[PDB]
Amino acid sequence: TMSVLGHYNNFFFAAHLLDIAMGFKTLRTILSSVTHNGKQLVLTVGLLAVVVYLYTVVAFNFFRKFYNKSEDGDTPDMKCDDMLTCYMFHMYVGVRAGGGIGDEIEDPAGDEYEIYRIIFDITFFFFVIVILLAIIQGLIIDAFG
Amino acid sequence: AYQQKLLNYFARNFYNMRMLALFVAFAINFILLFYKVVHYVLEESSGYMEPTLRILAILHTVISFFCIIGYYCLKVPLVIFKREKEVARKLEFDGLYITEQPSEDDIKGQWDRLVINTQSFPNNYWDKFVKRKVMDKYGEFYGRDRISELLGSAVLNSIDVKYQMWKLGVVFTDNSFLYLAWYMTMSVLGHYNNFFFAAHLLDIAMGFKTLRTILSSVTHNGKQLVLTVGLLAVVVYLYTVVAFNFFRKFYNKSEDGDTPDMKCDDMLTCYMFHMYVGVRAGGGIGDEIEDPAGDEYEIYRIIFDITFFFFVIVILLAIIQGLIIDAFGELRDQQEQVKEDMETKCFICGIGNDYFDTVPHGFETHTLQEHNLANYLFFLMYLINKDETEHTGQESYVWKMYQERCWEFFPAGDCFRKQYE
Amino acid sequence: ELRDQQEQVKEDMETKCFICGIGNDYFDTVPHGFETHTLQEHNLANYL
Amino acid sequence: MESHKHYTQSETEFLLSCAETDENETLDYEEFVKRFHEPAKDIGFNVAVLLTNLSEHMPNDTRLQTFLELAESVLNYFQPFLGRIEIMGSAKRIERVYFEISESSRTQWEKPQVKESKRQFIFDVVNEGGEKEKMELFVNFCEDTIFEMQLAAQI
Ligand SMILES: [Zn+2]
Ligand SMILES: [Zn+2]
Repeated sequence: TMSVLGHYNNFFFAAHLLDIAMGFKTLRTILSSVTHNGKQLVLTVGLLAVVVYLYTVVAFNFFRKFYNKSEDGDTPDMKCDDMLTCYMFHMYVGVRAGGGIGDEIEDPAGDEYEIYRIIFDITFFFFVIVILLAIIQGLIIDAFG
Repeated sequence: AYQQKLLNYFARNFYNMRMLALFVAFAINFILLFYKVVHYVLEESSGYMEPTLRILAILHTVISFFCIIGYYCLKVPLVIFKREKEVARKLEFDGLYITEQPSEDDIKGQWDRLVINTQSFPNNYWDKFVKRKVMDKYGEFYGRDRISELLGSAVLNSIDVKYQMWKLGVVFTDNSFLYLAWYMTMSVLGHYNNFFFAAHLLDIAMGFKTLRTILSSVTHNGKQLVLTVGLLAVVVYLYTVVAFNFFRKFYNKSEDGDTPDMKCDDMLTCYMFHMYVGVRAGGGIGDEIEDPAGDEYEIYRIIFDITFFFFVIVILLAIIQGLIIDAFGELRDQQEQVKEDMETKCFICGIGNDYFDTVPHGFETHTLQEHNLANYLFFLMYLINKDETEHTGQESYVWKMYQERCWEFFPAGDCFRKQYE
Repeated sequence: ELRDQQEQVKEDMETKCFICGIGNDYFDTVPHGFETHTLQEHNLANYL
Repeated sequence: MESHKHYTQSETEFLLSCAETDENETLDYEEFVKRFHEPAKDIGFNVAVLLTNLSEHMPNDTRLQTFLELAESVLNYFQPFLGRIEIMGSAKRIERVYFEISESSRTQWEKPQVKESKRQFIFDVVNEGGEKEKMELFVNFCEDTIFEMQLAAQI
């Protein structure tokens, strides 16, 4: 039917190439090494997303004005008092962030709240780096084993 | 009849509503994401947001109340069955407070000194025998003084209260009870403040048990893990010690030095800055540094800190991935040896999957019949069912063995075709 | 490897005393004979 | 009963004349058998244990095998209901002992929390434990399990 949809639309026609996943059987062992434990894997990553979800719950309720995509505040300050798009932005900045959830922070001026937010979020990016990585490498290399 | 009826009901209808408390927590988190800053709640086309919000919030607190009632109905008697069994046999086989007098560890145990004064003690091991037996066996030779050392809406203040007060003190020693009770108090704090109300969701950590294996894979080695990470923090601490004492002016958050230069001659906030970047830097402790202008100190600082970020990348990562993936491997080890030893050696057998395949499908039947794990249990029921008069001399014999708890009736596991074949 | 070391330690302690070096096999045909075998038959510090 | 086909019709009518033939001709299930048949169930159970341990003691006896297999529906009935265990109770051969399992106690065992704590206890023992405190703690788990089934029975 993908081949048929190419006769209707020859642009998703090139999307056939999931057949090599049942193609050369070493690649099928690769995908099986993915998927044979993949029940635990996927349910684990969903649990991980719930962890990050609850983290962004925790990483809002005192920290409500600070972090902005804005041009210093001249452009309107992009801290999210919506809960949902805070999750979206928080999750996104914990997924494709790099240096945890500290990159998009006000540098530490030194409020009593600010020692808290600095140590808070550097340890919580650290705990991300603990949990989600340990999921990935442990689950996959043990699947290979 | 209301109370006892609901006791029997929360007995018979408990884990269903435990899963319902799970689902209601999910329903909490689905909606607890529509806030807008004075704080209020946004409205969408479902015109019942705040009513059913408040309803299901206080109702989930009510569900927590329901499950703590059902848990008081739940394995609390098995808890005290273990406890009273333990204490009564450490009076029976031991007599701990008679002469032995255990140390200050486990005043869980030493807590049970004065419950032996309470004459209602061995209820939930059905074993009122133990009191007068210890009195006869241990108490006579050490004296009638020791016998006195151990003997000595309407109905509210006319019963054995200190027995029950002792019992509740034992109840508070529990971990799962404290877990669900703290969960309940979170539900209470939601009635006081329905904003940390959504923080219930650590209960899924003892929820679906695969997640509990995940958290156990965290925590079973977690002693070494946490002490290691503390050691790591000390390593970084001492590194920032080393990474100050020549390098004292260089690295600044400042706007080139027009804004005041942010290098830290405090030792403490130098640690804070260093540690912070290390745990949220990415590239290392080189990102926030001057350009390698080429001082003799500067070759030193460049090579210094690029290798020391490198050594961070060695040590802290190797901690993380080695500890966690080896924890996963240990989790594998446990259950694979389980599935080994189940397929080889029954506990009453303990010989192997070897003799009973020389009997072809004799290991199948050997498992199912020869040691048939719960049937020896069912015989223990049968002993507890029958009476020693009613017993056979074989039954009363092994019962007398059970009075000794000497287990020798149980063989090497050599079965009926092992005596002859 | 650090795991390997101590797991083989806890293997060979539960099987073969150094003066014994036979296994956890004959001395369970004597039921709780391996317990006593460890504690008495080779009783490590007593040869010391 | 003839729709069930399970009885010879002579014995169906032996049961019919046996039952009540009363109030028109009607009959109760329980009050005709139960108060006597369940004791007789225990009796023929003991017979089944008796012939069973005749076989188990003394095998390979086509006389006994024939006498056994003619009785066989009883054996098939009580096959969960029999208790059967093995020991060495000072007779110093390897000594099997057969007895009664209350099936109500297995409906108590039918509780899956028993099964889960049971498998957990399996994991506990295979995880670690002294081989001499092994069956000791096993029996202790059994004792807790017995009391647990008392608890589940009184609900
Ligand atoms: Zn055996
Ligand atoms: Zn030896």
